[PDB]
Amino acid sequence: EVQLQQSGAELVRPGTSVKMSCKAAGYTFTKYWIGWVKQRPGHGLEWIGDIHPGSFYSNYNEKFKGKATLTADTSSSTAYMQLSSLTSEDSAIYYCARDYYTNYGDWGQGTSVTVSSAGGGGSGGGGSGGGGSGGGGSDIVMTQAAPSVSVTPGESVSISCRSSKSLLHRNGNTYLFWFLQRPGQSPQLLIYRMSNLASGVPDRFSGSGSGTAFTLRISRVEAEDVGVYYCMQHLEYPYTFGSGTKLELKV
Amino acid sequence: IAYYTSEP
Repeated sequence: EVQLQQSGAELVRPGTSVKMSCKAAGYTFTKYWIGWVKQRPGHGLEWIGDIHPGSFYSNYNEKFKGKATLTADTSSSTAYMQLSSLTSEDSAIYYCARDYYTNYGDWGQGTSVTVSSAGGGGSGGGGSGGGGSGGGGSDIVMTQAAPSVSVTPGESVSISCRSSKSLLHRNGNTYLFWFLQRPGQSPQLLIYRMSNLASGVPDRFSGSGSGTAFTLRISRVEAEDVGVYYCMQHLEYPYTFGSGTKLELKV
Repeated sequence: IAYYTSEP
């Protein structure tokens, strides 16, 4: 199978830097883009940027310009992210993910970064970098109106999202994705291109939409469905996520 | 997959 193995947790002082690794197995490293995602408590999921290990082209969310630098080493099939000049806002779990024809289906286990006065000296300085971006106009705002939803087990629920512009491409596909992040797990892809069920996801999950409004319908909710559901658009850089809807059981 | 963007 595809595996992405990320490096160990960091506990570091304000003002330091870290360099974390993501080692790829199970597919051709130079063929697929790798994206990076920041999961900060209270702040959902946030897209950092991507890199093509074949061409070394990279694209960044402008919010991370001067913060994150992406590289890849094809000799060891490893992708890297360096975070410079760390502050308490950088404390989060950082994920790598393989982009398979726009589907972020394969995720690393995450690298925890915690910034604290009691921490260490970090990895040391490095190639602080750059590479973006989208066209430089407005980012697509993804809105999830409900921060949480409570359901009786075995009953069904809708999770809603909307985009500030249409996610319909001229190829006829709608570049809307749903993810679930369970406690202590990496995000899992549920539905890709609005309505396609990801491999190994129960067909209790269904995706639908208009183009600007979307519904993840979860039929007959089970305990394993508990977690935070995120929508995401993969139409144009920078990729953007909704703020997340926490599903809890009313047992 | 294009080497110059991941965007569809």
